[PDB]
Amino acid sequence: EVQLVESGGGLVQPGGSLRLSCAASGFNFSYSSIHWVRQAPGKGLEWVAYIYSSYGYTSYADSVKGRFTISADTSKNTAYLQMNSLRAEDTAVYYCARVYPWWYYKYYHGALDYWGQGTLVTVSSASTKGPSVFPLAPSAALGCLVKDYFPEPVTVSWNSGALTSGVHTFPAVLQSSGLYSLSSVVTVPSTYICNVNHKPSNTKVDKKVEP
Amino acid sequence: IQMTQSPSSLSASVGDRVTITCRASQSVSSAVAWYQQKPGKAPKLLIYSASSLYSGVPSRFSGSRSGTDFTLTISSLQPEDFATYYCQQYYYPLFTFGQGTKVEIKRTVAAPSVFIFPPSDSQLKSGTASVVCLLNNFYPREAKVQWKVDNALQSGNSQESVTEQDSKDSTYSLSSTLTLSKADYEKHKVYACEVTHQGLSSPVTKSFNRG
Amino acid sequence: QESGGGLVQPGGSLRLSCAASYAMSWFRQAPEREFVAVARRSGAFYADSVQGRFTVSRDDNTVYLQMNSLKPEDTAVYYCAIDSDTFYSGSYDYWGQGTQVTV
Amino acid sequence: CIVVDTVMCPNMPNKSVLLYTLSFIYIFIFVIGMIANSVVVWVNIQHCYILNLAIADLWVVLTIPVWVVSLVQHNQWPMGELTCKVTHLIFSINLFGSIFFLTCMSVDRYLSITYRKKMVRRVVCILVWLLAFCVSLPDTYYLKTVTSASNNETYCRSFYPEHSIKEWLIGMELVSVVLGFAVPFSIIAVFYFLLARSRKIIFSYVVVFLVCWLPYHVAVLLDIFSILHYIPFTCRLEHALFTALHVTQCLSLVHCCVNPVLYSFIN
Amino acid sequence: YRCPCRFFESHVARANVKHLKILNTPNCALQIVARLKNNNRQVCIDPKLKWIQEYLEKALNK
Ligand SMILES: Cc1cc2cccnc2c(N2CCC[N@@H+](Cc3csc(N4CCC(O)CC4)n3)CC2)c1OCCCC(=O)O
Ligand SMILES: CC(C)CCC[C@@H](C)[C@H]1CC[C@H]2[C@@H]3CC=C4C[C@@H](O)CC[C@]4(C)[C@H]3CC[C@]12C
Repeated sequence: EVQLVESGGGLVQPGGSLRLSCAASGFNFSYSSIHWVRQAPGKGLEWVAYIYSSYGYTSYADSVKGRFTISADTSKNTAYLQMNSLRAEDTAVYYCARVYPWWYYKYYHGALDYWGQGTLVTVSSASTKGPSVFPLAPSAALGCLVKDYFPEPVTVSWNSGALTSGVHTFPAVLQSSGLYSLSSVVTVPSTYICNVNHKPSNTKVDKKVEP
Repeated sequence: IQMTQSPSSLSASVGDRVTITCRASQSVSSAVAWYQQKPGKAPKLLIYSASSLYSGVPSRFSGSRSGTDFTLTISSLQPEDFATYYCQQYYYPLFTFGQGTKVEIKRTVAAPSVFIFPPSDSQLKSGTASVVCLLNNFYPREAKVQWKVDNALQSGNSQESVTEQDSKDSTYSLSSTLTLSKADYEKHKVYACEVTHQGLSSPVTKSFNRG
Repeated sequence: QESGGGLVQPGGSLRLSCAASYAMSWFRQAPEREFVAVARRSGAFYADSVQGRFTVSRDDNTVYLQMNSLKPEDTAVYYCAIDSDTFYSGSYDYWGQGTQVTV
Repeated sequence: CIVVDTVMCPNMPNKSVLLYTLSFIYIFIFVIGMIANSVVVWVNIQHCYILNLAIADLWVVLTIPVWVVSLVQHNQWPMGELTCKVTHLIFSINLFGSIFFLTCMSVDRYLSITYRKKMVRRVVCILVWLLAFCVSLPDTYYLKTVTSASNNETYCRSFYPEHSIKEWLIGMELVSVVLGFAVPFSIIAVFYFLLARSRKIIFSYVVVFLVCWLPYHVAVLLDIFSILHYIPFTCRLEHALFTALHVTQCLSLVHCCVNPVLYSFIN
Repeated sequence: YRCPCRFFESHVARANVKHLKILNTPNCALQIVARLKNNNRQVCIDPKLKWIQEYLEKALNK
């Protein structure tokens, strides 16, 4: 029944701003504080800030003080994190988690009971672009190199989904130019094509690999 | 506070007791919580306070305190217990998490299969050269791939991307890509990729020459 | 320096050891150097061939391989190696002399 | 099953008005006490009961600035806990001592009329000083500044062992009431009544003491009764106790200013 | 710093408590107050009790 659904995550230019929402529904929003937790793309969890829904007590992390500002609206049952002067390092998946601050003699309850499926917030000064498939002919293993594409993701299938053994699709990586890239390889004992589907650019470029 | 969490990662087999340890930089009065994040999903709560078990989790997990030295323990590791475990304190106003500890399946050592691919014909006309070295089906993850041009080490232009443990084999695969300007790839003759792994008596070198 | 070995009937057992002169690895050499075991600071990983036959341990400095459950395929000189990499990359700068072992 | 109720205590905006109001009366008390007790001490130095009473009252008044500074910030302590423990020590030592020196004067004045005597009197005075010091020590020992994890606001309260908290609160409360009001007032009242056998100044001494220190102890007793949940809880009751505690604290500190005029100047 | 509760009751029984009240205050966050049927007295509960937090967090989430 409980739910903390987020919204407002998308591409953003450096130095811009973005406002996020967390529509709590199913518990006493008056009694519970709300926290924001951000996990970079492939790194450990990091803590952003919390807010007391009713008494309006708020604290911010050392890396967001002076740029972020968390507020809440009990009548609306939502909590807003408004981010200003967003940087490149702010790319992450943001979760909002409920807490019931019970009173213990020395401390307060602070275990994040419930989390909501985060929302990606990309902060990049790039532009939409299509992939550039390049073949890796056997010198048996062969693969296609999908280079200089944006935005994520890219889906790669071999021989129109005909190969389902030995096919590797490595995670995408971000280079200096700011565009993403990934390589997909398949091993076969001594016609192979690598279908691609970059929907964010409505692109479908196929290729054939042979020496 | 800096809640140092060690070890970096563990290799454990099913039915084997596991123990992840946390250590606070300053005294926290039994205010520590443990989370479990399976890949691509919101974290989960296991044990709050310092040893109290959150409702719904299995009895296997355990917690303990000794001054400022907390620990977690899976009495009988199960197939679905392979994830990343985080350590979180909530004594001071600023909460902090742990670096994370990954639980990896155990498997007999295997040696990598090393291949080197020359740049494709079309990619050459673009203006850049990309050469990819593939280490296929090797365990454990710890490995190293080096690039040699004319018997000279290259650094700063190599970008690696290792997949996750394969379901069938639990063998990681690595892909190292070297990108050069066509004004550079055309001024050298011999290129080579060197793989060093525990299950290898001597480094494996795969080389090729232009033409 | 590796100490141990000898002649043993199939189904027997032996203890192999080598002392200082990190992680330590045990390598075969069938009269093709092969990787048979390795032990780190604190688990241990065994080659598929000897999964259950042998067992490694690291006294703290000597490393003991309980080369147990002999079969008529293990005839080879066994070498101690030291991982020069603190992260266990797989670099073995120092190579031991080994001890002749046969069944 | 157990029915679970829910209660909220919204913030009350009357706090700022009342605290800022009392922060001015405290300054009035501070200035008057200085200009009165300073003269008494100068006169005596140039009967050491009045000297002892003047010294104790002057040291209590000196701590008024610290209290008002912490008050304007809504009972917030910015200074280090060393100042907190020290300030709570000079205040509690000299507040007890001044009350005791009234009882000793009550008996001593009666003693001379009914009857190395100065040596005995000095021994009693030093004994009173040490007794006050010993009584104050426990509370100051358990005092340390704190910072809550929600308000992010620093307070200076007293931490007691968790396994035994009721014991210390009730024990320290009972010590203050039964050793600061019940016993000193009884001795003072009985001896002055016997001496009654001008006759208006005697009644003046006793009534001033009672008025200054009676409502304050009634307020503290009501607070402690609410802690033990004898009186049911409700938000309006909390505000009344807040207001009553601060108002009566002001009406008590007027003691440090009425002492010298009443005991040394009217004569 | 003054809030409704100063100390808990770490030794209480489920069959004894007949009424629980949750207090939310600007000073001491959430707190629990219980009415014991045997003594008919108001006491302050300690959240360390397992059944206490289970029951309370079930009530609030409803
Ligand atoms: C301005 C002020 C006036 C007070 C008047 C009377 C009592 N206290 C006052 C006080 N505080 C109250 C706290 C407990 N009190 C403990 C204490 C030691 S001696 C004592 N007497 C008890 C009665 C007995 O007859 C003689 C001895 N009581 C320390 C001082 C004051 O300061 C404001 C507190 C701000 C903050 O809380 O930050
Ligand atoms: C500075 C703090 C920490 C120490 C406590 C100081 C105050 C509370 C007390 C400690 C004991 C007291 C002294 C004890 C004895 C005498 C002798 C008497 O004939 C005049 C007052 C005089 C001189 C007192 C002055 C006040 C005094 C100094």
